[PDB]
Amino acid sequence: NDTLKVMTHNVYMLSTNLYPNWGQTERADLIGAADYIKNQDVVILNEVFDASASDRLLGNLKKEYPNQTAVLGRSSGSEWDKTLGNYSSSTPEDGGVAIVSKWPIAEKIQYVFAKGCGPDNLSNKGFVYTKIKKNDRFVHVIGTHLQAEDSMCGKTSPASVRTNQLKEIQDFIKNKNIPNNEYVLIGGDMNVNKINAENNNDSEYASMFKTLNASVPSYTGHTATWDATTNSIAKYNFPDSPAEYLDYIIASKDHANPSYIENKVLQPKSPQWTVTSWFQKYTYNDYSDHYPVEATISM
Ligand SMILES: [Mg+2]
Repeated sequence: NDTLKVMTHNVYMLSTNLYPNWGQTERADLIGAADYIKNQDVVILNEVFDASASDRLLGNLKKEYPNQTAVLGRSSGSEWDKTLGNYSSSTPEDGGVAIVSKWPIAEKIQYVFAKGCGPDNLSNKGFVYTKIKKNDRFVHVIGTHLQAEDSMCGKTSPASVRTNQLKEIQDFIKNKNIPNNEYVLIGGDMNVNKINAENNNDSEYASMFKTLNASVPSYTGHTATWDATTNSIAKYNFPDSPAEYLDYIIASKDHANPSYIENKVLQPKSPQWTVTSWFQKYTYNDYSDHYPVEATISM
């Protein structure tokens, strides 16, 4: 059909040794059985940090998406064709990024970013590069999750670390020498806020595209990807935060140009699940604190 369906979802699967009461094991089952995550070609996952919950989620997704990477930064073995950048076996947490596909994966590279900030500096953040074979066409998908806005960053502003990380992605793409007739897609939680910024040419939002040499997609669906006013987990953690637009799937302008590319923010609600936290009982109807972004690429 000349249509690629790529989805990205930050799934809030924090390690159960630090954040034990967040329904990780249960949400792995709910997500695996959910409707919204069906019918895609490729799904990018962020925040699959918890060992068990993530194996279980990746295991539930095996039926529709049997071609899978390992989780970024969890190992450096032969599950990866190559491991690049500042990878370290001693930093406590992995990078939380995995890519799953219905189509065979010809090549799997992990890259760990050089610079980090605050708690992210204990992480192994980066990107996962995949080259995917979809009917005699090769498409390239980079899945990432950039430095978060953190108070504990210090004199290092988080925006400046993100600019660095984006340059790392772009240099990897430039020196990968990918034919300009193939599609190069970059997806994930970029931690760069579209809201109130889509009309300033010097915003961090406008710079992201310039730094990646990437085109601006068309936007449909909900107006925020992280939204304390509609989402039960984000309301619990940050009841008075304004809504943020942080998650993206975008195409490199130096390679194949789509006839169109759409980013649609979905708002699916899960079955009720409940947790006990600080002696009180809480019930949620969300899969995660982020909403998923479904991208449609017309090739
Ligand atoms: Mg988060």
